[PDB]
Amino acid sequence: EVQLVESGGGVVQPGRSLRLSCAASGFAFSSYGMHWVRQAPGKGLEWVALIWSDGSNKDYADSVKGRFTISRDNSKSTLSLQMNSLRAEDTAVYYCARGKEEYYGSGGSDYWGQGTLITVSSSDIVMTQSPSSLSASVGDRVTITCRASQSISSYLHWYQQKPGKAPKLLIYAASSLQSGVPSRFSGSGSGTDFTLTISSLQPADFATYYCQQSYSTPPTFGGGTKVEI
Amino acid sequence: IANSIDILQEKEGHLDFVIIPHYTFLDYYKHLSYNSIYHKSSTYGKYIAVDAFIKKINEAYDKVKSKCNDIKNDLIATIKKLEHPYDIAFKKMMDEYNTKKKKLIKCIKNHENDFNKICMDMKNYGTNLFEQLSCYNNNFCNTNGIRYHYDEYIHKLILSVKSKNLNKDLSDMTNILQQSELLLTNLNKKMGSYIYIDTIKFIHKEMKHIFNRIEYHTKIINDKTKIIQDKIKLNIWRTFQKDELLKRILDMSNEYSLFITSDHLRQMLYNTFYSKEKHLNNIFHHLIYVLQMKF
Repeated sequence: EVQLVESGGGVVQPGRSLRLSCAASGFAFSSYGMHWVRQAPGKGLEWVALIWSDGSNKDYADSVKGRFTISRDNSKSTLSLQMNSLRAEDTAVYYCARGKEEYYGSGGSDYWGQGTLITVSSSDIVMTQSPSSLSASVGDRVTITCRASQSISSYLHWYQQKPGKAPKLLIYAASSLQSGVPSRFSGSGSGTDFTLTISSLQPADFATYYCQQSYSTPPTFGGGTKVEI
Repeated sequence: IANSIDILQEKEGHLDFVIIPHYTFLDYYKHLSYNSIYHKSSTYGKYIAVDAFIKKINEAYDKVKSKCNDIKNDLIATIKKLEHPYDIAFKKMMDEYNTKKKKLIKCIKNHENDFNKICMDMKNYGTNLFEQLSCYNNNFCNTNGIRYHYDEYIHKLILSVKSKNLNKDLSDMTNILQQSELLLTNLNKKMGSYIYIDTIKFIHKEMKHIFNRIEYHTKIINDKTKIIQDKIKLNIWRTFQKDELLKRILDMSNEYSLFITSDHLRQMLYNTFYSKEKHLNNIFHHLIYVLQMKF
């Protein structure tokens, strides 16, 4: 079985450094591209950086450029993030997630780690998720919408962030159901408009929900959709 | 640098060397020189001049090769004395081999600076072709260079390797080396020392190396076959941002050039392997001839 256990987090005086690491088990690590995605307090999901399966190519978010550095050690099955010059904006839960597609880590994120907290003691595509908050009763057909600032052709993925737990992937190609995700969940769309449809809301309270483009360089997320029951 | 040089005797009278990081280095820019001109149909007309420049480069590199030829002919000459030791106690002309072999590697490293001038001319040419690359808007870049170029220049090479059984090719070469050992065992026993029993041992062992060089190049062939076939599906039939497109075409020119190196050499090594197998058969018969005579 897969597992991405992260480590290296804690309190940090502003302007210093801190190293984050990830322990990969259960799969052919050498064949997968890896990503680091953070979640600032209360805010949504912000992608930090990615690296190719061979560690040759690696790209970062505009804000962390010239400060953070990603790297991997394929033998030990290790991914790390060297965070330098820590600003108060870097306070977040840091997720180590695996790219769906081999080598490039494109087309989403198969599995996610729990995440490690960082507390600092002080262009790109824009996804527009339609309903910010939403309260339904059990059994209702629920629908969330994602609007992309640029035509991204079917490169849209939906995620389910339960209360205080690592995100889980549900739909990869615009409408492609991940094995294990129940029948209910369904997606649809192209170019700029996409939507997710939870027919018959089941009692597993589904907490917050995020979309993600993977067409252009920084895989942009929409804000969330909190779903109450 | 040495340890990365391959000896090839596809023929009886033929011997050529190859600096593996040079053939891959040149093949890499050979790809991104083509990928950067088939990107938009407005630029296909450049192939005539691109083919023309690769010819000019392959000539300048082989002018540097032909300087070491003098030392080459010494070794071709040394081998032929060991091959058929007709007209010749054994380690005398046998050691003359290792030294002339090593004097030629020493000769290559002499012009290692001359080979780099030819190499960077391939990089400088490749670069000024790939940098001039442009899309209509930079957000939607077309994978039409990548698509055409693979289907045409690369796909054929993949198809051929799929058709053959490069693992039975290895499994057969092994059976040849094992039965030679069994018979050479029976012959060195039956008569003892003879100069030709030492030429059979020389070639047998020399062929054991060519096999290990083959066993290794087919392993890279197997891996770059799955990878190029897998990777390609994700770099065609779509549009990328321009900074991601340039990235994806370099990842390709890499998989290609490394696959092309290990395929091109594996063929000449199979060629050399079976060329030495013929010589080894002539000697074997001559010995069987010598042996039965005594009876």
